[PDB]
Amino acid sequence: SPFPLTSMDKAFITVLEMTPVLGTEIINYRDGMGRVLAQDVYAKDNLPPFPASVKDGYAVRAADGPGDRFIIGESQAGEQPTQTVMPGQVMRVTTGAPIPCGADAVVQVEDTELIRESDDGTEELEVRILVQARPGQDIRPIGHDIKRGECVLAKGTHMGPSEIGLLATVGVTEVEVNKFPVVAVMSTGNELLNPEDDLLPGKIRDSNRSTLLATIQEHGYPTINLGIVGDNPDDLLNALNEGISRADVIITSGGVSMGEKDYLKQVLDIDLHAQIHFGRVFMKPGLPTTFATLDIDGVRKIIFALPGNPVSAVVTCNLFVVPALRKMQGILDPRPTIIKARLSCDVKLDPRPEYHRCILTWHHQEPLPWAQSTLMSMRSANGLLMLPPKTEQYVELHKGEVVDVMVIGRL
Amino acid sequence: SPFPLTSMDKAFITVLEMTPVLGTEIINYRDGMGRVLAQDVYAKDNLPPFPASVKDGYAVRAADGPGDRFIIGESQAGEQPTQTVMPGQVMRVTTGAPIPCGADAVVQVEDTELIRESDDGTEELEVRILVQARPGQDIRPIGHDIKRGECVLAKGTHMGPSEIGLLATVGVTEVEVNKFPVVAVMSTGNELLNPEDDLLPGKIRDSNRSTLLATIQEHGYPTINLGIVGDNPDDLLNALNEGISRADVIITSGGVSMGEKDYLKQVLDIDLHAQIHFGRVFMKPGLPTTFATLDIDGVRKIIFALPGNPVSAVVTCNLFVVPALRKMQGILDPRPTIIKARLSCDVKLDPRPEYHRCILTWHHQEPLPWAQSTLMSMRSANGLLMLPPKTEQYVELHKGEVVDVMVIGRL
Amino acid sequence: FNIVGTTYPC
Amino acid sequence: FNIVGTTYPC
Amino acid sequence: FNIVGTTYPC
Amino acid sequence: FNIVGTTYPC
Ligand SMILES: Nc1ncnc2c1ncn2[C@@H]1O[C@H](COP(=O)(O)OP(=O)(O)O)[C@@H](O)[C@H]1O
Ligand SMILES: Nc1ncnc2c1ncn2[C@@H]1O[C@H](COP(=O)(O)OP(=O)(O)O)[C@@H](O)[C@H]1O
Ligand SMILES: *C1=CC(=O)N(CCOCCOCCN2C(=O)C=C(*)C2=O)C1=O
Ligand SMILES: *C1=CC(=O)N(CCOCCOCCN2C(=O)C=C(*)C2=O)C1=O
Ligand SMILES: [Mg+2]
Ligand SMILES: [Mg+2]
Ligand SMILES: [Mg+2]
Ligand SMILES: [Mg+2]
Ligand code: NA
Ligand code: NA
Repeated sequence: SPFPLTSMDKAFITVLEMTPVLGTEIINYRDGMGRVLAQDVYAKDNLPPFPASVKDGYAVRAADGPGDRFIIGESQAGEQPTQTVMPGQVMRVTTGAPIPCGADAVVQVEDTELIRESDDGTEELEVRILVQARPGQDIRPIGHDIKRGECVLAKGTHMGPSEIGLLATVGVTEVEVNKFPVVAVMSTGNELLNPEDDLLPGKIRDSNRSTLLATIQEHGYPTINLGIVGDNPDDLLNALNEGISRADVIITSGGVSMGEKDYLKQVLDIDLHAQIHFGRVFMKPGLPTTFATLDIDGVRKIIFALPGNPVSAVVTCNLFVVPALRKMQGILDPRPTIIKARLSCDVKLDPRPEYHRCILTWHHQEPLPWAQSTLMSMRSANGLLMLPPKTEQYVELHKGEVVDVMVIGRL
Repeated sequence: SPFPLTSMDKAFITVLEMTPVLGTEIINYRDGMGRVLAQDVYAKDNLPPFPASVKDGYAVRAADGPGDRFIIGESQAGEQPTQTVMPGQVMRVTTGAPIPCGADAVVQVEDTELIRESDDGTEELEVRILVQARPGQDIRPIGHDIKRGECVLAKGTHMGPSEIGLLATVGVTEVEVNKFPVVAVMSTGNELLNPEDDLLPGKIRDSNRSTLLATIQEHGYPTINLGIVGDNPDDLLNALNEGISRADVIITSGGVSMGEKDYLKQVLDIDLHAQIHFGRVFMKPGLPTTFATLDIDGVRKIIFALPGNPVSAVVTCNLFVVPALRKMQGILDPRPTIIKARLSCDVKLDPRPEYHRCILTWHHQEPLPWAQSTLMSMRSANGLLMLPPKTEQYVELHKGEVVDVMVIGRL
Repeated sequence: FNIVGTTYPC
Repeated sequence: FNIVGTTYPC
Repeated sequence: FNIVGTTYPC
Repeated sequence: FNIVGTTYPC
């Protein structure tokens, strides 16, 4: 009995609903890229922790107004000054240096003229302040940027470089994050050879393992190569058991249609005792796409049995697998980014929703990018065109018409 | 003497023109992600290498037309068949199995009915072919997809997962690519502490090293952490010499304005004998941004002395450093992707071209994303807003107006 | 958001 | 392509 | 249709 | 202005 055709919407929501969120671990902040915080992060110090000059210039008393001032010393970066500025006096300051006691404003060097220096020309002695400073001018008070006790990053934040910098700033060098999924990939088929092999009669090289492992690695997840498994139930069960032991997620390709030696659904159900949530999807390509869960000792393993056809395997990996992995690593909304683009070519619509790799390109002062289906040879696919199902209204789309494109590449 | 203010356009083209393309190396195909091919890649075999069924069904003689046929055996994946189909006969085939001699079309199982099998139900004996096959139907002839001798990937291709899969397909497991730049990063300043440090009087934690190293790592390039260097010329020269020895690219931050202990431009020029191409840029932020080259024994080293202010450092790293690194690793057009977006807020224009990190978001059936300047807390910046310089015409931009945004994040 | 592609009404 | 931001005329 | 002017949302 | 109809490029 073939599995029912599942709608694309039901298949997608089933994957996101049934996929678990992994547990947490503590990592070093420098390893945080792409991770999601599983804790709020608080500042234990003020930034700045002293009142800090915004400018190279002089720390003044604003009430002194403009005029000729004695320079009593310098506040240099990294040193707490010892002197107090009294009416009629200033102190040289650089950007980020602490404001001495008695000063309440900074005048930038451009609003001054130097009168007298040392014979050595090594120390400034007297400066003319040309402006009326507003009290507080060109000073960052204590805690201006960050206050001690302030939550600087919330749980659920998907971190990039600026978040790593903020953790460095506040000295929070160890953070709780969700784990990344470990993803095991196997290919299936008596016809497959390794990429390293010379061909033999009746055989081809396995490409899907390489393309799927590279797709998963591109997203920063650790992988396990489970090799090529023959079209026989004992070997497939042994290979799945190894995947279940070593990984959070198992991806197979091939063996999921209704051919004589397409064995994966029987093994998953009868031999492995997994729950197949769907075994066919009304989509083009990807009709035999299969999703299963296996609950062992309160851990949920995820199994994607993708179609053998290489184009089908990479398309379905992008539609179902990548969003699942994003939910497992803690991303709150793991759905892919969908943009609007202009079709570069007429297309006939299928009764199934249809998906095709494409390259998005932005032209001069055009608001929408163009989507060109796979010098364009020099660029990798960065989109998956998402064509609507044919209706009595729409049977075809034309060049220039606006379509949905899922981002799968950096633009 | 302060360096001249360089226009943003001149500074950008100067970086791309003066940056070298690195040499080549041979890598394993599985390490190819993000690499650029430095050779054309040819197929040494046909794909498919035998005539291959598109379908699960039967290899027939089209000239026999519809009717009741003797099944003489099965062509299974991975096995070269030995039998010849004669008029009145067929052979069972699965998808990707070789077409036996004497057959010239495949009829899919849905266009057939089984009559007689074995008592064991193990072998099919006679099938009714319900359709008139077109000769060649549902067969991929030898070389249909790829011909022996065909160039499958050109030099200059920036590889992603599908290109790795194609290399696996054709069995080209070793490829010539451009090297990736090794990028050394140092921070400068007597006020800086490591992220791991508790604060001491007058000091702050170094954030730029973390944020810049993470920015470079995000793009897949190897890095070298050169630590914190004090505000003194001997230490800065020693640290630059170490960078020059260990890396292709040296990034510093701080010490590039006109403050008393801002020493980097003097060291680069007088002590290191580098060529400073620009030392100030008419941009906001990033006024003191400095770019230098150093030619040693026919190798060009690249030095970016970025501003100390953390926001300035990350913005300038994205504008100048990342495109330079893309040219060094062989990308033919290393410029960043610029998209059009709608401003989420009114903005006053500066006389300088102004740049600010933002988050791009696509809303339901809206052609243009919105750019929101830095649940939005849960997302990392993925754009740099590129605001035009103020003119007598435009002094301000309004919410909803269309602006340029540089992609710096996966969308 | 929908995983199935839609036609554009503007 | 320009590295300096532009105004939109449409 | 409205006789009072409206703002544009696209 | 043209009296002959034109195609739209945007
Ligand atoms: N690595 C860093 N991390 C954090 N803040 C920094 C860093 N380097 C410099 N700063 C700060 O940036 C500001 C400018 O520093 P400075 O060395 O004067 O930069 P520049 O002279 O290049 O403008 C000061 O407030 C300084 O403390
Ligand atoms: N790893 C792979 N690399 C390349 N081609 C493959 C791979 N796995 C399967 N194929 C090919 O894809 C087609 C479909 O394979 P099959 O196992 O029947 O997939 P399914 O039954 O899931 O549709 C066949 O032509 C097969 O040789
Ligand atoms: C939309 C604005 C824009 O500049 N382009 C690129 C092509 O520019 C040609 C049109 O310039 C202004 C007149 N114009 C059109 O031709 C179409 C709309 C429009 O305003 C865009 O695509
Ligand atoms: C452009 C098309 C579109 O659907 N949206 C989102 C808002 O949809 C509201 C408008 O639906 C149709 C009528 N309409 C406008 O309100 C504005 C243009 C337009 O055609 C878009 O932004
Ligand atoms: Mg197979
Ligand atoms: Mg099959
Ligand atoms: Mg400094
Ligand atoms: Mg300075
Ligand atoms: Na398929
Ligand atoms: Na700056």
